[PDB]
Amino acid sequence: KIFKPEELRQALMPTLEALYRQDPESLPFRQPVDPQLLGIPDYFDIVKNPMDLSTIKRKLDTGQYQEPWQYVDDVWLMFNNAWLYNRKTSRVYKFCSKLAEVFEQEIDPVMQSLG
Ligand SMILES: COc1ccc(CCc2nc3cc(-c4c(C)noc4C)ccc3n2CCN2CCOCC2)cc1
Repeated sequence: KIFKPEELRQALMPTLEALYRQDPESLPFRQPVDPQLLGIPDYFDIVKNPMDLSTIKRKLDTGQYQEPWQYVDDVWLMFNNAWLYNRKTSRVYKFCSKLAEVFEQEIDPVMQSLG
């Protein structure tokens, strides 16, 4: 099936909006991890493919996703990066886990309607 950028954006943006609605949970995910301001030079060594809410939002806005599982994969890459890098006791780790809860709840009827 041919997935038009405008179609994917209309159907998938509400699932990302749900993630953005999460306070305090989305706050560290709204913008790309800055290893310079954070003082974590080992970040890009561990995280080969950084992902965040603004990058996923930009990819939807710019027609970078050709098919819906690519969007789902980037949302999971964002979750997997935070769980990989951060300690189990951190805010970011517990916050990531809450975003995973929300995403799972939102994405299912959406993926069921697209194919
Ligand atoms: C609300 O939750 C927090 C969590 C941590 C901190 C300490 C600073 C901080 N520690 C961060 C770690 C990460 C991050 C992700 C996500 N994955 O690996 C690392 C590493 C990302 C951003 C981070 N930041 C800035 C967060 N601010 C929030 C206000 O809006 C602008 C962004 C402050 C607030």
